[PDB]
Amino acid sequence: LESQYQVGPLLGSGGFGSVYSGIRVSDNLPVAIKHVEKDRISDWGELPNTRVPMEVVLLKKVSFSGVIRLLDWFERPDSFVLILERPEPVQDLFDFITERGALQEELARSFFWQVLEAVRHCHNCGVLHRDIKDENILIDLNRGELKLIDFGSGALLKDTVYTDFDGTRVYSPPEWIRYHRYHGRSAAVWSLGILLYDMVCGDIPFEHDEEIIRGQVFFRQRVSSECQHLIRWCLALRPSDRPTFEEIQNHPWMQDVLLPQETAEIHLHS
Ligand SMILES: Cn1c(-c2ccc(N3CCNCC3)cc2)cc2c(C#N)ccnc21
Repeated sequence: LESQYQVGPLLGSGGFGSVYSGIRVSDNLPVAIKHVEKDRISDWGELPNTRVPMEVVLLKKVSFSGVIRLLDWFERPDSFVLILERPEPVQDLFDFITERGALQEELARSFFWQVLEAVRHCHNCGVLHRDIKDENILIDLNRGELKLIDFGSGALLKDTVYTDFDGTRVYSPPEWIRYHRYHGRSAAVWSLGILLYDMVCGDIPFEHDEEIIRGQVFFRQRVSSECQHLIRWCLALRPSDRPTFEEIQNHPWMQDVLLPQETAEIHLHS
């Protein structure tokens, strides 16, 4: 039903589908209208009632402003339509880093803290995101709040071992590159290590499988000794040597984070 929603500009497209700017005309709330062709769907879950894309299962399990909320969804002959909340104004973290380069550690601390608190929510809901990166993080520029997006690559969190992966290869851990095996939490800490390096250096540290396997971090920007330690810790080659969400948020570099609105007034011109 596109009598219930008003379609706007095509915000973007790619491996996740095609997302449009939209408005729910009942109350004029800004929304996002995601389209997914059924033939391009990798993983199918099913609601407790019918066969849906696994993204719908995961979204309802985690649907809080750290994770984007799934509002409604429709089934078409050959596509699925998702209705997601849309902040206003927004800029995804990838564009934000492209325009401003390496971020101040106070800003990265706030951004990195919220993502930690955001994926902590996903795991508590039984959801593993499997594609943590700056492209999949939105910045609510008025409130200073980051929202996680794109659950089209995730899975139900499980304590056993994974053997499939349809996420971003430069963010995948070395155990996946060599053995095509990983555990969700430890692989998530690795990608969080890539994400933290990306924020403080302006670009990701690895581009080829050889560097992922070697696990040697070179810093191309001035980074505090504390932030380097936490980054290298998250990027430890053996998964069991990596920190836990608790060990990360107790780290010296993660102390005295700004509140989200504080972050917007100082760093986002709010
Ligand atoms: C999936 N998605 C994107 C989005 C995806 C990709 C891009 N970009 C691709 C990389 N180049 C910059 C543009 C920008 C926004 C925005 C949203 C929103 C919102 N509000 C809600 C749900 N889902 C979204």
